[PDB]
Amino acid sequence: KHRRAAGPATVLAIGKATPPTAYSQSEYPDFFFDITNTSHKTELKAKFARICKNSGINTRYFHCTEDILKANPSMCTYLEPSLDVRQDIAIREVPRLAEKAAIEALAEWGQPRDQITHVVFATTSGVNMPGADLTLTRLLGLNPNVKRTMLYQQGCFGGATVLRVAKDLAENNKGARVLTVVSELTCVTFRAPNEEHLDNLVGSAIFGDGASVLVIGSDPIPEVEKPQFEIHWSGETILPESDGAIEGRLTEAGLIFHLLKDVPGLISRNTLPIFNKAIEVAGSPSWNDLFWCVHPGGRAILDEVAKTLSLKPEKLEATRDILYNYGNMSGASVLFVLDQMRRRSAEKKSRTTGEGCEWGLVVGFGPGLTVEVSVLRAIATGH
Amino acid sequence: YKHRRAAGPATVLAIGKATPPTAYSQSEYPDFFFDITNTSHKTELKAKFARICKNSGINTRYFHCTEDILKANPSMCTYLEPSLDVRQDIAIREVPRLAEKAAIEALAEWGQPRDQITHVVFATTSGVNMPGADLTLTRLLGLNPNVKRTMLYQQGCFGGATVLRVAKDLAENNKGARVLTVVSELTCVTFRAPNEEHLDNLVGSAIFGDGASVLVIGSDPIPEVEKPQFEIHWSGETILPESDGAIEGRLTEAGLIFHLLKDVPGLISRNTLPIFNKAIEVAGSPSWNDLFWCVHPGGRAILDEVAKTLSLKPEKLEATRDILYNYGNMSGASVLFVLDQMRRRSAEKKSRTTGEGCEWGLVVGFGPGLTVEVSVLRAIATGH
Repeated sequence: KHRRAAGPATVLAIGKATPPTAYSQSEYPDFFFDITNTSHKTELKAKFARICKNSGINTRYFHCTEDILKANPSMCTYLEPSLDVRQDIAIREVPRLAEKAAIEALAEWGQPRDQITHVVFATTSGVNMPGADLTLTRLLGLNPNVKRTMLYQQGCFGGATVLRVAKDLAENNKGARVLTVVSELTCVTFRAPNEEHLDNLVGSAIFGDGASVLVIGSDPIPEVEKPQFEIHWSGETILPESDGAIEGRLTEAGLIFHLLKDVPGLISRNTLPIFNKAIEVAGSPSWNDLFWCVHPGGRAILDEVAKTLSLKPEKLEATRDILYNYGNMSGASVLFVLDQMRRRSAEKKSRTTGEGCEWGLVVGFGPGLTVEVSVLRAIATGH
Repeated sequence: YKHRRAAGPATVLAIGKATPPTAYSQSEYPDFFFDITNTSHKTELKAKFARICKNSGINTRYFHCTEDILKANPSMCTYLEPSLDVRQDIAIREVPRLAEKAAIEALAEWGQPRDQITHVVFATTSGVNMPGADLTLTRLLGLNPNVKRTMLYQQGCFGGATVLRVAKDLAENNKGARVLTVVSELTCVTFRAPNEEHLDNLVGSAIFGDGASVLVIGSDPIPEVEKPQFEIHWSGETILPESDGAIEGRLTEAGLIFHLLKDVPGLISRNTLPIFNKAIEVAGSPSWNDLFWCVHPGGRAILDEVAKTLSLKPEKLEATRDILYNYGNMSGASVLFVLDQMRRRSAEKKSRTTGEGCEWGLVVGFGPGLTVEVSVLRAIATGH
């Protein structure tokens, strides 16, 4: 009577959404220091400007516009009490941004909403009871019986996480269709620049708002449903020597990231084992024969990953595309990358959804120094 | 395909529990509580709290935040003063530590090497941190750094039922997988001075206590070496009709506050029959009194309403009330304590199954969104 699915969990649709208001990175330091009332801190502003100009970012999207920010002035200070107003905005907007991306994902998938059986929802911005997962269930009018997995305060590796979570949901339940969600806003982290914490200058320069939604299921219906990628393996690891490397603390002033180690370095030195464990399911191809969906944590980390593995510059283009066009959207970013990977393959008429490569890796990293990896099989395009 | 599934139903192989050391007798609590919060002059308020305590079905609760902790963090002893940061500091450190104690007991009952744990599921409602309590627990126990972790923050009173659902698919879809299934709760995020303006906090203050429980769940248990306690055959949940905003839990600069806006005891056992009837289909739809029952001990009244609605024998909800009596409402952990108490009562009485003689049973959690969570369990023959 309990029946399992037959095949691997398959990505059947990918939808995305951002807040409407776009911010050009070149104009951002001006905007930022003006609205936070810190433009008199000349040498701080020259540091942010150089971080911005080297971020590999062209455009970011923010729900919290100048009107929203001036209506909540505590968010425009450095560390004055502000949690309550950041919470009010995030609890309301995080599931609504998800709804928009979901609408698109549900449309591409093309099946009735009542065949969605599970919901997985990850976010790093705000926490509430009931969760964003339940609210999203109401907004979309999903079946009241959906089995929900709500992942609060998940972190930048959250996009890889929901793939791992959805994998087992899809594979262990015949006919299960999983609405797989990551929705991130910067309203819990946004704050005035300050000398006492120069690592916030990076976060302020790279983080933007975004959400992505997938439909994942095993045993896709031929002709009716359209496979994009198959998840063949998910795993994670806690990196060696990485205790306290990134701390994320939710305080009365909102969410603050405290760093105490070499993270760009730590990541490039220690991902070789889990990477090697992962690709084994793929018959261990070489690094340049894999397609790559890496969390665009920063242009520098990407640069380090490429040098460590001697990647051809073409390998991380889909990843850099997202970084360029959207910035670092925390957990959602790598799911945007996955969308971009299939789109690039459509534009170029590649032989697979992995721009011609047969296998690829989805890679997230974040607190604890957690590295999350899924191994994906690309789907033949017919071109 | 090449990925290897397990063959049989997810099975509970061990159940451990832990509480803070300091016990608080319910009969003495209003004196303690109104003194420590400096509200002992609010005579009729204290009289109202006292009557709730004496009727709560609760004898003892455990708290990590003792007098010393509370007087060293005085903001927590007010009503709505800024206090989140110090509640966070306490919860972030103690929640994974309390879980470790319950884990040590579950791991010893299970008796297998720690490196054979493949997954960790961790739920809590008290405090949030990056990295999560799941990672910290992993380090403390010295688990494999490659454990597949599912961290469920801000989960709510149905969190105990949730982790069963979450571990079920992990265990069943992965051959040899062993799931360390954890719920850990402290009340330090909710504790605050009683006040007239919010009388519903007077209830939480009378019933919420501290606790953690930890299970080992796996499919395909090894004969003789591992000892099955219960099989999970079906997990599901539903959002109750017209139950929008019945219980809101808000995390603020003053910590965690709940806001009720409906009759939840009534709403709950009035709307539970559809998921209940669908649930028991897997068990061959036995009658309610032929099922064993592990219900989240939300309050003595909700338990009473469940018994009247379904016309249960007084004996049915005894394991549940045992937990409410000895431990209070420990939010998500409570129903896992109950699950443990059920196999214990069955051992003590020499029952034929780990369900006090019943073949099938229900684990029931309920909470915010007005979510009802249900797993259907098969008990195991004891050999008695």
